[PDB]
Amino acid sequence: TLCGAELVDALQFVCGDRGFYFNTGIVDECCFRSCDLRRLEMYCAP
Amino acid sequence: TLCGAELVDALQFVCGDRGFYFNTGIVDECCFRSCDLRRLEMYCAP
Amino acid sequence: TLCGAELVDALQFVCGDRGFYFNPQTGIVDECCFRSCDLRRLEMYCAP
Amino acid sequence: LCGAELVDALQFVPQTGIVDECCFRSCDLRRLEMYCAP
Amino acid sequence: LYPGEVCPGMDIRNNLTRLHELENCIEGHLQILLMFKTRPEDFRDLSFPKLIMITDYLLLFRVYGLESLKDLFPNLTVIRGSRLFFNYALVIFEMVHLKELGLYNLMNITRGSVRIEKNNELCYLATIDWSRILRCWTHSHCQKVCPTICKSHGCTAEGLCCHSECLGNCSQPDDPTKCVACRNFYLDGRCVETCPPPYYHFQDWRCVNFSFCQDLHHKCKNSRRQGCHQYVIHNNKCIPECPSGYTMNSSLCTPCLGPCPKVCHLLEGEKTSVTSAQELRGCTVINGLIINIRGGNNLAAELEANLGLIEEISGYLKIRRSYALVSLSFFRKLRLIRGETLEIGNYSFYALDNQNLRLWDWSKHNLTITQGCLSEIHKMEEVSGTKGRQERNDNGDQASCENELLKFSYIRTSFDKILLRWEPYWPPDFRDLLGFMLFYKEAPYTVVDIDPPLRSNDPKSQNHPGWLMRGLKPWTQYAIFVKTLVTFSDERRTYGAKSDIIYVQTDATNPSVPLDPISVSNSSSQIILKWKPPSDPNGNIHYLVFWERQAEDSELFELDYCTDSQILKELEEFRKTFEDYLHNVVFVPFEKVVNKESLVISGLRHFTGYRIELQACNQDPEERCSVAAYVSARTMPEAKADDIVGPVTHEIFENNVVHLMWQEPKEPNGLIVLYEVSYRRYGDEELHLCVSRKHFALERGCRLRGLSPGNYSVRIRATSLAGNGSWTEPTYFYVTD
Amino acid sequence: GEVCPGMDIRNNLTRLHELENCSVIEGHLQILLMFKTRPEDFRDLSFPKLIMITDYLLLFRVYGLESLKDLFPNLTVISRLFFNYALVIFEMVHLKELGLYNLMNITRGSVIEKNNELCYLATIDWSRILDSVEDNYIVLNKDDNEECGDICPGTAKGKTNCPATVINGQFVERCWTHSHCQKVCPTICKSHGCTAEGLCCHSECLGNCSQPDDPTKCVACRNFYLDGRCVETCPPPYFQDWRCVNFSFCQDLHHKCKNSRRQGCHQYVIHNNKCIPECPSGYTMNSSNLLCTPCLGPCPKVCHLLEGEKTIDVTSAQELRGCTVINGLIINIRGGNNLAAELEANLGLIEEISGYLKIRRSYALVSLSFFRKLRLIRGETLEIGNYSFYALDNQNLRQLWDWSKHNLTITQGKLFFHYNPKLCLSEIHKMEVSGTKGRQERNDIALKTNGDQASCENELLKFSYIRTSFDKILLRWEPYWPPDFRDLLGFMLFYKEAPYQNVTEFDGQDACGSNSWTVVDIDPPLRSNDPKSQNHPGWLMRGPWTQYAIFVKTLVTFSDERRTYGAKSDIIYVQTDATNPSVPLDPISVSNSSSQIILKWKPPSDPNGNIHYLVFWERQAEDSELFELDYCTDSQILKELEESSFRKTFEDYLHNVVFVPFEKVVNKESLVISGLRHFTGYRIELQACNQDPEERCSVAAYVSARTMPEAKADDIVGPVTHEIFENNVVHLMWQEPKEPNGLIVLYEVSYRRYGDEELHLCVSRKHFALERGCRLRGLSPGNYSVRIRATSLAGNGSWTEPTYFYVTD
Repeated sequence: TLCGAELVDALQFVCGDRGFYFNTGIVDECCFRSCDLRRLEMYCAP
Repeated sequence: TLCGAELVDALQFVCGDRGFYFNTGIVDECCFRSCDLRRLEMYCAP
Repeated sequence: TLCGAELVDALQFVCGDRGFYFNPQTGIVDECCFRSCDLRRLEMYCAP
Repeated sequence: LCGAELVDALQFVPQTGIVDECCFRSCDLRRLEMYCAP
Repeated sequence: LYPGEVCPGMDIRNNLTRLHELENCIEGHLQILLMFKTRPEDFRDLSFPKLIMITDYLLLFRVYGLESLKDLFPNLTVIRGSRLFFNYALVIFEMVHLKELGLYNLMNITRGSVRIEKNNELCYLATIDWSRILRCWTHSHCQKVCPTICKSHGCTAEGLCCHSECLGNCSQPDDPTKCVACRNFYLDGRCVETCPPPYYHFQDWRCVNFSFCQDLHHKCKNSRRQGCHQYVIHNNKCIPECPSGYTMNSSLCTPCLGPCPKVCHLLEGEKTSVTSAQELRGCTVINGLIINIRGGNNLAAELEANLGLIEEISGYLKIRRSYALVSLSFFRKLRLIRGETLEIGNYSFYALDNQNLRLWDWSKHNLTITQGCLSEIHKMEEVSGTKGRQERNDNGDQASCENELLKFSYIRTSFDKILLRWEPYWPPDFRDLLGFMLFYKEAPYTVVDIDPPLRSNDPKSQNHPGWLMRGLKPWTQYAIFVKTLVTFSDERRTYGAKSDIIYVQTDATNPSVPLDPISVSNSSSQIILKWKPPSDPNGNIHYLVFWERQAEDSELFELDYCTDSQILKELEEFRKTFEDYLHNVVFVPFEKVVNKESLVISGLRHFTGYRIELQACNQDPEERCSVAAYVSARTMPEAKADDIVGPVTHEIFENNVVHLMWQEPKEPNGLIVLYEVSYRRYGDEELHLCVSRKHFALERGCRLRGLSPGNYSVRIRATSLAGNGSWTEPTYFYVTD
Repeated sequence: GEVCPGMDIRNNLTRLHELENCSVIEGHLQILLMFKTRPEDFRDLSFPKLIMITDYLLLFRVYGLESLKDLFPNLTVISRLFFNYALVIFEMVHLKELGLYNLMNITRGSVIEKNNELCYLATIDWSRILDSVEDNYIVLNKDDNEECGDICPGTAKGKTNCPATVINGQFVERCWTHSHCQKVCPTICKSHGCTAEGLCCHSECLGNCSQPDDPTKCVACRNFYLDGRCVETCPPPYFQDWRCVNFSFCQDLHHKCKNSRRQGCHQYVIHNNKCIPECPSGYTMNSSNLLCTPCLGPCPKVCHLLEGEKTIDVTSAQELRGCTVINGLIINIRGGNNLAAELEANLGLIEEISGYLKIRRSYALVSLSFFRKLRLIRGETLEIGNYSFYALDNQNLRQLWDWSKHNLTITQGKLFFHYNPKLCLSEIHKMEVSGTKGRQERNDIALKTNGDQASCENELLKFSYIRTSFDKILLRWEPYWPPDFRDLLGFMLFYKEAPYQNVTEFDGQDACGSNSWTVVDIDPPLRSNDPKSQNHPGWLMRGPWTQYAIFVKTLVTFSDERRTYGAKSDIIYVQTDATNPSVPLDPISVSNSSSQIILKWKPPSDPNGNIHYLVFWERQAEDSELFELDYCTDSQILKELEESSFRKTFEDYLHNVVFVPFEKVVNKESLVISGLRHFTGYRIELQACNQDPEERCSVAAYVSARTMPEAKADDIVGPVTHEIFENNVVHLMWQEPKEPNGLIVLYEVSYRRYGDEELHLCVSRKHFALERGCRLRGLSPGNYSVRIRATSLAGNGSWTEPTYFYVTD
């Protein structure tokens, strides 16, 4: 599982120049339970 | 209604020179519930 | 020399409403059983 | 031998670049590893 | 004034391409997120000088490169915070490059707080104070702490305070139009107090005529896919939504004929942020509630303004891990939980691990339940009524407990100890008494366990049980009561007895020294001594001050300068089962200042030291005055003390000898130490000589020898501790060849 | 005498007269409720016949009596106990002394409560009369508050007429009633001193005796006693203990209750050479010679309790003892004392419990496995809620039945685990082999309150690196990140100096801050994204040859839906390397002859561990001036965990809002050094050298010794040569001693004229050298006899032969 300050790095590994998409909780799917690649890449801007 | 040694302090007053009867006990009888003179007479030697 | 009960009774009589603080035998009971006592010490043996 | 043992621990894990840190904060072994790694 | 244009709030993440939208403009917040793939260079050619006022909060997170927000927001003034970010109106986080703030024009935070943390580059945290906002900003800026004489209005460079309706700052003081920020509200060209009727209130800061919200209403009516809000007029206020009890005719909030409570069917049916209490503020029917307020911060009071309007919750209430709670009284207007949903184990009410919950004062409360200290549990069991319909399966200090009103045969309180005596409530079998427990704590607005006294028969003297409470402030009032402990019986009800809570204020003692005294010499004959009302005096309360003259130093007159033990104890007491079981077998000058903290001591010399004693006194026949504090002060010296009157006398002798005599000052600055004699030949330079007190006394003046022939002029100056006196009149003489 | 079956006595005194004729009680002896009778009624009655109590002796609220000296002057030794104590003397009003001087041994049981006038209570050393004083506890009484003038016999006269013993660090004289004294002292000839008169007692005979070697002279017996003397085991022909009785003795004992119907006496039988009250499990009786035998009728020993529940607060167990089955149990023992060795001694024979087990407020014991062969709880009777097992307020439990081998079965009922503060939840999940996981209902556990001070940590850390080369030790271990890397809030390093490998989790703790354990807190280390390198957290000791022990704990804040359990590391022993020695502890060298110096020293305890000693000797030069002088808190833990949870929640909140020349001797500390001059000083250097490849000495201690001189070595041999001149000048020359004691300093010359007195002169070394002898001037004419004696630093020599010289008139 990735929790906390991993995520800011973790999400960048899946987001990059694309930025991050906007307009339960994320830590739930990341910290509480194992988070795969798909949920990480979904948060980035399409 | 008595306590401890006081229980026998008046019980001998209940008994006197009559002696003591020999040969849910008294804990259930003279410790939680009120103990009155009539029932303390039973423990005294008839 | 005075016993513990008599010493406590005397100090209570002197104090009045201050009550009693028994003093653990190294306190007032030891000194009374060995030497004399006065009214200028009981301020430390009073009931707090 | 106090300072001796001090230097010992240091090397295993003394100027103003670390004396100020040791005075300002408490003792740490990560301290003695990060100021010896470079 | 407001020299700019409004803009609804936004968040920007991608790069430094969209932030340029803020050159010209907020109705909300500015978020600068996820600014990770840029460098200090992109930020360094950007600025926003127009921003003067933002409403709710300001957030910058995951921004790499920017060294400081200096020149980002060079003119922004105040945040109100109609909305807040988790109790906070300002958050900047994970700034690997931000080094200093640069928000120097910041003045006020109306509501909420500020959260800045976890920046391995940010500094200057200790040089900023949050007391003024809800010392400096940078190496280039400093905090503009306006004086309290300006209150919250603001101050100018000369120190003049801003207008009353001005808030924080003002483009021109005492001008509601020229206000940088309005104190309460804003009209088109003038800050105003309370929105003259036509311009109803808008987000507690603006005065807007019908057009603003009306437009907003039309936007919402034409919007079928955006969550905008239909603002309505009522109570001279344009509001996002009318409160409970008022309805819409769609033609102003009008009172409803029938009862129309305001329901709140929140999503997911289950909700755990003062932000959340901010949405559900004004609800009456929560159509779906938790308390997990952590931290220990006193917040329910503000939540009292949010939950003081709720009536019925359509789901279970759980008070879980509520480490910060103090009460449940803030459900002032809640009436009856709706039997719509419960919890596991059917705990429609679920209390768990609270930490400061000192419940409702049910002497007046009539809250009802539909589904779902023990004292209060029994209070709920009978008064609230969790009995009968439900079966059984329904540890700490204080915890108001139950029993049966008792009393106290004797109370005594003089300084710090309280003697308490009472009638021994012997239970129907007074062996049931495990021991009395005396309860007592501080009551500005503690147990002891007493073994049962050795009961003696007859109604004669028994030496009734009692105790001495050992802790009081010599003026604070305290609450004390006793509740017993009777052993439970199989077929005999025995709760025991409790005493009614009694309030006791111990008598005052001698006060203590006042706090922070200064002895500033406000004049050559006056010294203002100031202090503060101390908290240590432990009693009621004038202040008594003496001042004494102090002589000068003698050396100056002659110097020449020219955890288990508790359970072991409670379990050992053999004294309760050995005997019991074997029973089954045996029987088969001075001044006083009142309500003020300043005193102008007068009758003082110009350059004489004063040692001042000060203390407090809680009464005026025998003084119980506080401890004495001694300070030292010196009044302002006067130059006229060291002056010398008249010319200087001299005698001439043929052998280049000049005798000089002058008058000593009568009342110098304490004491004169020496004199300076300056002489200059006609057309030549100057020469100086020092004559000490010993030198003057021995020589009866001053002797000048070796003087060259010709004309000479001489002057005399006297030297004192404070300084030097005025120069004497020049004297001319001649030296023969 | 006769073996009178046990009896009870009350307010009247006439019944006491039945004890005159019997020497042994076949049961228990009680004297109580002696309310309105006076001391004159008791002082005239004595019972020296009684020798034996088999069950229990008790006196309670007897008014008028003063002591048991006259009552039982020969009660020698006390099977079915009263509560925990053989002599239970409770709530005495006029009694003052114990008086059971003959009562010598109670191997099973102990002995005073609320007797406001009974003194001489703690003066008896109970370690020998009773097996374990752990059951004995003196409480509120007269002697509870020290107000007794405990004057033992002979102490007034200053004679040690009675033995004195040491306990709790104090060695004082002991006595029973200030006229007699102890009956328990030597055991195996430990303290004794005088006992009866002046001699110790051997092992087989217990306290007090007139002669050790002779068992007959030993009044007491430790293990067994033949009829006449003690025996190491009871001979074939010839008791319940301490004694031997012939086969018919037990036959007579059995026949006594065979023909007499008394409720309280006991069919004494024989088994295993013993006169045991009852046969063991699987043994029955068929009359004959009354020897217990087995049979093909195997039946368990069943206790049939009248009270229903033998509420266990040690005789409860003892009445239950011997029973392989109990037909009815609750345990409420307190005090914190480990009586459990007794309990298994009694309950270990229990193999079945018809009723249920309840364990409430228990504080004394530490482990539950003392029900060694329980194997079954029938639970015919159960507690409210139908609990076959009940555990509550259990403030000292640490370990339940170790289900590794145990195979308990529960016939019916449930279990109850509530307020188990020091109980491991792993143990609770371990009981679910018992077959109690399924059945009808499930009400067994109170979750939160089980494991409050103690716990059950599951994860162990593989400790990696340790360095103890000096008086300091570095510790490096594996770094562990929980599923949430925040959830580990640090590491709780625990360590304490462990002399022996008997260390457990707690090892006691003091509430006054005097905790045995040493605790430090290590903040979690920084981490990197790549798992290739992790900066392993470490620590270092604050100050070696003793043994040291380390075990690591974590610190994790619990969460409702998180499986967080923390981490642990086992206890591990490490010791340092060699250190410098200390100086030989205060040596001294004294010259033991004219040519020898004996040196002695001590082993310095400053270094502790493996120990040679080096001894340097060096001459000291003589003084120069002698050659020239002329001689003639949880309150903050709750906080910290709350703010830690708050920090994690705030961060995840912000994410959810942002996302999407010497001699040496070994071990011996004395030496003799020879080959020394008679009157010189030798300085000796001591080096204690705790290492022998390069031997590591310490700093040195400097001593010295000067050998004893020999005065006769200063004697001058032969007469004194003399010359005479005509000017009344007489010159004398002699011989310098070859080996003077240090240095000769002067000579004494004595001369006397014929028929006249004597005269003396001193010639210093400077005077002797300057004059090359000694010249006397102005001597009167006549004959003179002269002798010369030498003198050195050590002393004086001997006179030379007389010399006669004449001066012409």
